[PDB]
Amino acid sequence: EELQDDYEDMMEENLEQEEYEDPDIPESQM
Amino acid sequence: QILHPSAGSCDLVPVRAVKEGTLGLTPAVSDLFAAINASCVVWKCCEDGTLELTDSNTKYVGNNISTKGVGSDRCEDITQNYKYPEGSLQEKEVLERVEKEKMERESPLYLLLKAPSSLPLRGDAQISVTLVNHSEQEKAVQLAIGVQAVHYNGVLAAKLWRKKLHLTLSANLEKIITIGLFFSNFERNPPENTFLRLTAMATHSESNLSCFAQEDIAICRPHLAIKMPEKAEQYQPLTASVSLQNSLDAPMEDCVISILGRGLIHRERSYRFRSVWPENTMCAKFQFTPTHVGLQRLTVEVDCNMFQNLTNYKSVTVVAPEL
Amino acid sequence: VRLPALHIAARNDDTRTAAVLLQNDPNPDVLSKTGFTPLHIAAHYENLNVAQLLLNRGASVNFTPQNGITPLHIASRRGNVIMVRLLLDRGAQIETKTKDELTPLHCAARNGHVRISEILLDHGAPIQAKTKNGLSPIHMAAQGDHLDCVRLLLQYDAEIDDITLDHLTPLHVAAHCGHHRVAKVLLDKGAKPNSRALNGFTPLHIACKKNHVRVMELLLKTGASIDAVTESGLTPLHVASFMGHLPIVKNLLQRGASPNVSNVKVETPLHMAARAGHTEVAKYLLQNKAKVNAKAKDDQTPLHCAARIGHTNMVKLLLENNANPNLATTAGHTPLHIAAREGHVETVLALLEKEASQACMTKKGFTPLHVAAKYGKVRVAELLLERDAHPNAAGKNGLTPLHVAVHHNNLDIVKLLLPRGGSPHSPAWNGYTPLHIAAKQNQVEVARSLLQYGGSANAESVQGVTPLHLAAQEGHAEMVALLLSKQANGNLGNKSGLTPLHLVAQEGHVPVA
Repeated sequence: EELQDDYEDMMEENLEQEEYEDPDIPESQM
Repeated sequence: QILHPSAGSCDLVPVRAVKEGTLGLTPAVSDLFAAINASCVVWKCCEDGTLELTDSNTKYVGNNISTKGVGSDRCEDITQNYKYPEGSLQEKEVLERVEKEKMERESPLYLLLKAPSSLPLRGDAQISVTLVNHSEQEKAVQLAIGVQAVHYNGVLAAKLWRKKLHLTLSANLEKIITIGLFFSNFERNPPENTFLRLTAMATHSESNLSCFAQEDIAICRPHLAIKMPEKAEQYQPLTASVSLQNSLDAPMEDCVISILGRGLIHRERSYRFRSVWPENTMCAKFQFTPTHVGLQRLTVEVDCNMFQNLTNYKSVTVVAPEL
Repeated sequence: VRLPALHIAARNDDTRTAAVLLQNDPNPDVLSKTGFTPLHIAAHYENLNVAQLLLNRGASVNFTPQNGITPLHIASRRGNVIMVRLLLDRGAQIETKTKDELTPLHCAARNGHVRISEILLDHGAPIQAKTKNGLSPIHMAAQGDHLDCVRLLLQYDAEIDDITLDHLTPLHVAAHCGHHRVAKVLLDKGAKPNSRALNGFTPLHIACKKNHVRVMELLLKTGASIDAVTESGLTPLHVASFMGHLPIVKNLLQRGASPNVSNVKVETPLHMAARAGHTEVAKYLLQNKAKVNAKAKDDQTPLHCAARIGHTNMVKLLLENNANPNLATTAGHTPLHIAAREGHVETVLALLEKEASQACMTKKGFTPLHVAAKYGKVRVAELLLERDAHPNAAGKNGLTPLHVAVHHNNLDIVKLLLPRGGSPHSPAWNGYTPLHIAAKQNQVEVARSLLQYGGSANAESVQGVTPLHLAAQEGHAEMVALLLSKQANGNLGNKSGLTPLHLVAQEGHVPVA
């Protein structure tokens, strides 16, 4: 607690690299 | 969190709990959820006294949940923080879960009403009623149109206009009826700060069911245009011109204009300007010296015999003098 | 596995620790395992003081990791207005793209930061910049239900009908996500209501697909075509009836959408509501105009489509209104034939209660009992034989249900047909009995059942061939011994005089000889 953010995995999760990407353009082919 | 007083005691409800329908987290989640998710059922009160159910258009609740934007005078919509999109899978899941919790704890005619979003003050607008006959026989339809003044909290203020039409719809034929909604037709002037409830009701023969639609119409007042430089120097005189166009059917009399704003004007200064005849324009100029550095706002209020407390604002950034 | 000390100081806005570290190690652009400088962390948490310290000690304001996420990108994504300002004054580039070609304006508009978007636009950010999928910032604003961001971008002359690589306009995205407020703003600002996607989908089609009724009403109010078709001929009622969205179907039919429309596959909205199983959508379709006996490709009715999936209550609903079970396809398959193929006992029972004729035969000559015997449906065959089914029905070829049960090796059907009347002495066109087929295919257990119910091992084909001839020719020693114990004549010859030993000689099976 209060020190988890000092680690590389937690900081990578915090920075949220997936929100700087184009996720997809879904079409849902019927 | 949402402050929700209960007639008493107050409750702090997270917005996410309302969005997800987490009834049970705090005692007021149920009421806030019902505030933006309830369904409307319209009953017709016949003169015989019997209460008939009506085929009514869907009245959506919890619309355009708005708050002031950050770093601007713009309007930010935060409805997505309170509600899933209508008809989506997530909204369906939330609704079915709420229904399950509450349950465990405990036609040939179509009407389409087209109305403008606002009616100009002492002004004119057109409304359209589309009736579609789906029966194989022609229908003798009584179409009733009503206009009522309603307060902000849904209390009925005054009955303004009623209109009865008698139409014959051919079989499998759509009919568009255009009706003019005129202020001069109103039996009385709407009370101040009220809204217009426009209702349509179609009844044919002895089907014992009436098509119904309703629309809330706002009363639109003349625009108060404020002209002022975007930036202003502190301790230097600044001129703001204010214009109003009289778009009513009567002269504007007993005209008072007030200007205020924290950081530009000490308290408020009220002035009288001349009477404005219809289709003419007011153009008043005010000089004041901004004395506080920062992002300030000038508020202008115009009073007359036709309308009162007509308020507009404009923001000016007051900068420090050059060194 | 811990961050570098400068990253930790940047996260906590600790300027004293950062000053000590930079006095010791003069590099402010120290890299973590992910490749992010401490300026990235400061921009993420909007730690202004440590950011100014790092920039005064020479931190790269335009640092680009392998993924291309500059500190300006992070500040715009997080909503850090003050950090965006500070980075811009120190020389942050406005057009830099990430690995997926996202500008800082893309990150601001995707998260709906109006102030940041206006600041970036006032500094010259490209409003028409595109990602790898062709998404402009207005697409990202419309996807996130960011009404004010859409309004601001439209005010800055963003293209209201810009298309992605999938030919999606912002109206298409608003219809897909169900954001009727964004759709209202776009349509009141002049967006085209009938824009076509790659598959010819209008925004109305997408609204009717996803049960977004408010977007549907908003589109129809602003002149969207209610009868628009896709490349496949799909009307919005075809999409709504297939997906089962009853409010959409009811609203479309109330407004006057034609319910008897067809697509390439000459399918109608009732066909797609039968093939998907939505009984309430189909019920509402039939209250309005709908041809319950309408025909598609291969002469298929909605009863055919409902019987294939086995949805029983739709079959009862369709049958109760006007559907005729005796209608057949081009291949001759009535709904009883389709239901017997898939073993739908409840559908078969419901069809039979509504006067489905078992005497109907396909082009091949198959009754519904034949189809059950071919596909091993013993529950369907039991139900058919219970209510007026002839066990020895045959077509031009003379094949009985016992013939097709033996040919497909369905012991349970054979053991069910024999006590009820399936005759072992039924000849085909070539004179073959059901025991002829079993003896050739080495179905010993079927042959024992056939022999127990009076099968004759000396029954002859049109050329004098007995089941012993076929068993010996195919080299089935156990079958031959079984037949020889049931009065089979081993010396009997065919029309050419060939004995079973002759046929053994032709193929060469020592154990049979």
